[PDB]
Amino acid sequence: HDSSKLLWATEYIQKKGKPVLVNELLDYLSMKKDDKVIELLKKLDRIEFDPKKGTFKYLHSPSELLKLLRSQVTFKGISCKDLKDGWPQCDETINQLEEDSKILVLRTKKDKTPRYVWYNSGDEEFVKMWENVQAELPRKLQD
Amino acid sequence: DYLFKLFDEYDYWSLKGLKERTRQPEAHLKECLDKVATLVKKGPYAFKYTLRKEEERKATLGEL
Amino acid sequence: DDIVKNLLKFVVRGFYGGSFVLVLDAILFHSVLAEDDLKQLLSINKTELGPLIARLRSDRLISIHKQREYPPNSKSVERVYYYVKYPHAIDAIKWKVHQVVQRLKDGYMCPICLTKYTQLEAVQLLNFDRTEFLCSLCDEPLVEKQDKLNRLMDQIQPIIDSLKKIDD
Repeated sequence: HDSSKLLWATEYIQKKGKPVLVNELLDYLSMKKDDKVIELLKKLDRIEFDPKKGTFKYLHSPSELLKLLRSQVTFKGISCKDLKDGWPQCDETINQLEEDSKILVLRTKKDKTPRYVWYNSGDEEFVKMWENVQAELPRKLQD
Repeated sequence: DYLFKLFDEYDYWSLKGLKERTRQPEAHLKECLDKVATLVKKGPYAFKYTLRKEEERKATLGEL
Repeated sequence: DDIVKNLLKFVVRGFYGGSFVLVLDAILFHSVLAEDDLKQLLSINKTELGPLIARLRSDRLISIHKQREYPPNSKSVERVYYYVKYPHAIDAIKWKVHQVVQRLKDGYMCPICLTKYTQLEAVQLLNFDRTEFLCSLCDEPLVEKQDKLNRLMDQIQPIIDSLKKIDD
């Protein structure tokens, strides 16, 4: 049951609006002085561990999204909100990369105001002209 | 904090058992449990949450 | 297979939306997948993967081998092998582009009757008493692009040049 302490401490770091010493946390959070509370802060990406004494602080978006897609080259899907959390206010950058048609975005089939962003592995008249009717002998005649 | 002590006391429990204890709507109980506990929908214990310091968590709850 | 991948990306730009293009690129990243691998790889569901799979089946874009993994643990294993077939895709794209060009290369109607007439019907429908084209049964009055198709054809011309480069 070590998962809850990190969130009550971090949301407290948001409420206090300033970094809190591990001892100040352990006294305010009334815990035995321990490395695990710091280690959860060393583990958690929403909190910054400071090399000077104790200090714990709470915690380029288009480039970050492009790097995430490149790392994602093995992954065929990602979550929209998680990318936004990694790069705060990345939904707009994701939509812009979409409009550019590179990191392209996929408009929400659930709530039409939302949009998902996806990772890039990198008209019906036009489409039917590009498709029409779709055999082997005309292909050989084509070949 | 009390519900967590139940989770060490019981590896499996229900929103009904929790609502009976906490006298709160199961919907609220289901939200926080998603954070601490996870649900198993298969087996004899199906539809019951299983866990993954407790005193530190209780003091954190008291602070917040 | 870079040229084939570029032709597939051009086909994704021409045919359908971006999600299908991304699924094709994901298949391109990983060598072989069996029927469940896109679902693990993608955040889309299997039923919706099914509508997309039906759309791919409608065309010649890719190919499916249907194989069972024999080892008798329970019901064994339904593994499907999706491998792109280049010749069928080349033939279908050529037929579509040529048919599109033929369509680009390629009138009278009565309001109440909702009939339709042509030039030969014009010679028949002409009356000497008045000056007009009259309907046959109802005797009602008769009423009733290439450059724009040529510009859209400029988009078709880059694809044709890419196909020529892929051929040689």
